[PDB]
Amino acid sequence: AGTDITNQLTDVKVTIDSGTTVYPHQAGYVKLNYGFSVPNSAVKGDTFKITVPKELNLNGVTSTAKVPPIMAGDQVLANGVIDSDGNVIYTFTDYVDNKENVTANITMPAYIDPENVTKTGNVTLTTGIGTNTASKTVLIDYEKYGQFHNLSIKGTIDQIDKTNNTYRQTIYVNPSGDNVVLPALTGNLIPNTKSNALIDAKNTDIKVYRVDNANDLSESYYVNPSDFEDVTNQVRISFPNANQYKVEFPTDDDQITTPYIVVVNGHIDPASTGDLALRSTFYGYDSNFIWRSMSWDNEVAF
Amino acid sequence: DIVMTQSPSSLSASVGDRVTITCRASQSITSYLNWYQQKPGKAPKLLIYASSSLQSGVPSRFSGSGSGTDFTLTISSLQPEDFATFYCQESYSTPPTFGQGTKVEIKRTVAAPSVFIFPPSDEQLKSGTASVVCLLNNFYPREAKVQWKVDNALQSGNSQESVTEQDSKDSTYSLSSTLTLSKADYEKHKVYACEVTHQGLSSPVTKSFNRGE
Amino acid sequence: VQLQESGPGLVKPSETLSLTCTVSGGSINNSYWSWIRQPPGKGLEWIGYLYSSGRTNYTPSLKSRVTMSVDTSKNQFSLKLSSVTAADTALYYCARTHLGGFHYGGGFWFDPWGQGTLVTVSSASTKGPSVFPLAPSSKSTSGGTAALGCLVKDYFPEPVTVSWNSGALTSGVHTFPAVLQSSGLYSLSSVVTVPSSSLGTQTYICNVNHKPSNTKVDKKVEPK
Repeated sequence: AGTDITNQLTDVKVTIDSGTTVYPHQAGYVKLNYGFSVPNSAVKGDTFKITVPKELNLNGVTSTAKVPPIMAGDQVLANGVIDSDGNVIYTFTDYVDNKENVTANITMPAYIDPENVTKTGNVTLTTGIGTNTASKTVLIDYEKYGQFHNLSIKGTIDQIDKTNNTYRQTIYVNPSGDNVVLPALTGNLIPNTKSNALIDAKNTDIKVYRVDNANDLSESYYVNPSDFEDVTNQVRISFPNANQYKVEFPTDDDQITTPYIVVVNGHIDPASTGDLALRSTFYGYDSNFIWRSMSWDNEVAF
Repeated sequence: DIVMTQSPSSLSASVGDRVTITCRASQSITSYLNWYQQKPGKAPKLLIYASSSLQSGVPSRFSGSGSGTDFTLTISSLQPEDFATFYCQESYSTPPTFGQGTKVEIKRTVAAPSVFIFPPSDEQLKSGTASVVCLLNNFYPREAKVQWKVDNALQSGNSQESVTEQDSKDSTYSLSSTLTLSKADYEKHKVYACEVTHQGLSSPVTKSFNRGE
Repeated sequence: VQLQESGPGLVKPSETLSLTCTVSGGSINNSYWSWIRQPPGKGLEWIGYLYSSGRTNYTPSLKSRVTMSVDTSKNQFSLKLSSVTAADTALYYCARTHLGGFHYGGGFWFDPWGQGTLVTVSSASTKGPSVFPLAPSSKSTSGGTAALGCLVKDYFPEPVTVSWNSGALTSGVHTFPAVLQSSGLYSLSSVVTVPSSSLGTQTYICNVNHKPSNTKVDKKVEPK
């Protein structure tokens, strides 16, 4: 009944707009742009496909993606969904019925997929409509964890669900593989901010994994738990202050020598108009019994 | 490993007086400052840790305060048994710097020495030497002079003396002086005398024995 | 928890000082331990720490001469100091080392301490003391008190300990600092003041121990 009219589009212009480098953990994105002329024969229910590469997703830090409708003035020309291959299928409305000379433009942001692109390095991104494609080689740079003397830490936020008011934060503690004596981690709101995070025994769930080979760690902060050793039951998780958690890492010799992954599944306050603004602080001694801390801030604008 | 300056090097105060000892770090050391008390002939003992925490069993007249660069140990009411050298210790980093120490002396009323004398033992004489001992017991203040005489001959350069540390109960000193002679010389003379000068005496006190008698 | 240091009290220059710290009334495990020293009449100098697992840290100025080790089965840890000179003559203490950690926001302290053991660096040979009585008499009596004692003469090196009546007599005891004679040997007196009336009815014995030479003497002191 409906026809795939991809091949009948004309004047198809596809561009990937970015700089030389994309920094996913800075919430960097590329802009995907598509312009085309629609055939006069097009009717309601006709479709076309945008091919999106496996290196990209359309959701970014959010759990689900919503494809923007293609507009003709203040009317909807086409509605889009993401199929199971990650490609976008647009279906034309009755706007095209009894119209000629119809043209369209649509732009949407796209994000580097952390499961598909686990490491820093060049990737060639290709997108298209039919055999009309665009390609661009870009450096994907996840940059490095923070370090202060023998203390290292970094975290990233993903899986923000604004319907169910949830978020995920993945933290690497001691990714440098230093010796840290009497380590502790706290998770907090960033000072001098209206932050929408609810951190407490009800709202926060924490899993901890020991990393026996640091080469197994993704630079993208994609984590498959089965790759690591779940040690949740051997750490001590508490909530000593309002909107703060603490994790202690007791060991038989009072130090750690390996990285740990801390996976926080938390909640957002729907009453807040603030941003999701989190501070992770790692504490410990070095071998000269100097007590230090270092913090890592993650912030997602709402 | 931070440079520390402890003050003062010594102090003397009466029982019941308030005493302050200070420590200054050359850079900020947050709360990382401990205080130790070292009594005569004993190891140091922890009194205060982490600037202000009192060790269990330590009297509450001892308190610690301060942060950053400047720390104070306070004794609200000095007691006789507090006699000691106190040391601060920074714990910013290893190696930890100990302060130079403060010797706390207790001021009390004048006490005069009781003077006792001991001839050499027959056992010692057999081995060919004679030691004559003069004891000054339980005096204050510490300054005292002992003068040995043998048949009214002033002895110079053939005696040695030492003094105890301030007693933990009565805050007095005691002093022992030993005169050394050969057996042959000891047996040539009769009157052995030690003469003691001290503030608590009205004039020099002689204490003597006659060899044999 | 009690700590006790042990080891030779005399070491020759250029050789190695070895000490052991024995923990009793508790376990050495899962804790840090330090050595700290004090030259006679001077201040305190931290030498290094050991964790019971075996990890260590030594003060930079001594690192090239220091070894610390632990035997957790014996509840003991040790210090070795090489290339010794007279500058290493000191009282050596062991001490438990506590870390403040998160609760205290950092820091560390030493508690408890051992008794301390004196090590003297010298080429001279050890010599045990002779012990002579300071017998009480009318010349050592006044105001209801009599004085008696023991003269501990001609020993090397320091120290000597003196107790009275195997430690039953402590009141009125004065053990004086040793004096160094021109012979290079030390001499010390220990005295006790007792009720004058007790001279006839009570036995007084001084217990002398010169550990460096394994010389112990118990000397009864009788009135003259």
